[PDB]
Amino acid sequence: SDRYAVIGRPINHTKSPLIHGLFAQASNQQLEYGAIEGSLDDFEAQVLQFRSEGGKGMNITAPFKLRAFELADRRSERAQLARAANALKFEDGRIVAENFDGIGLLRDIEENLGEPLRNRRVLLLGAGGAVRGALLPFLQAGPSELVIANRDMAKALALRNELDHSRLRISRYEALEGQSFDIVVNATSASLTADLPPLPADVLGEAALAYELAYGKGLTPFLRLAREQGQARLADGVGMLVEQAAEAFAWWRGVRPDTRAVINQLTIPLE
Repeated sequence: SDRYAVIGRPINHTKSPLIHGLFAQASNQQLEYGAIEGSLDDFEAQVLQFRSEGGKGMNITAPFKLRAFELADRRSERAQLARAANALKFEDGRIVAENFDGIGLLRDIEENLGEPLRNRRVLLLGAGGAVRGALLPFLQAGPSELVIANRDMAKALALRNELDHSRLRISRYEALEGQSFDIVVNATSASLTADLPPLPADVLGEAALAYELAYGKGLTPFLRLAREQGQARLADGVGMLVEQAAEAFAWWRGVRPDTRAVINQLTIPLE
């Protein structure tokens, strides 16, 4: 009945309709969740068309999250910091933008994987949109330190100044020499091209958790490095993907769907 959709380019292999369909059947919600191949030229017009046809909300994927952010009338705090929106809701009577990637990631780590950040040392690799979206929720969780390691230190410095939070620190990769962390999150795209971020491998020695944002891509070079260097539990981005979807589902429907079964079925065993 009520219609939702994901929009991005390419969209052929999106898991979003699958995920929200599973949510809908488990939670007894009558809705249809479709997929739209977004045009580089008229993305915005496509979003407006869907709304015009009675659509209730959308998820936004690459490469349109920034453009979704700009098109929106009202934007949540995480969306403003990321300058990127991965969910829209059409309510009396405009277009509201949210970004749930960071909340999904945090919930997967703290609840699903049993590693609350509170009072622990957390290293995030990268300073891209995913990292920007994760910063507020991660800091809200009170880690003893949150360290962003990145190649582009101007970008990382800009972020640190914007937040001015007592627990946030930035680092060059080389500078990580001799440092230890409890939770390490690889939010670079290295794993998508089966590559490895420039870590002194010893950085993973004390880790309880190495988390790869990439989904279903085998033992990435990062997770392999983690297994070599210590006894961290290894995870990829399947839980993040499902938890962020769930946040949007609750926003639209007022139901928090069970994510356990869904995460299980989409999980592609690393080992």
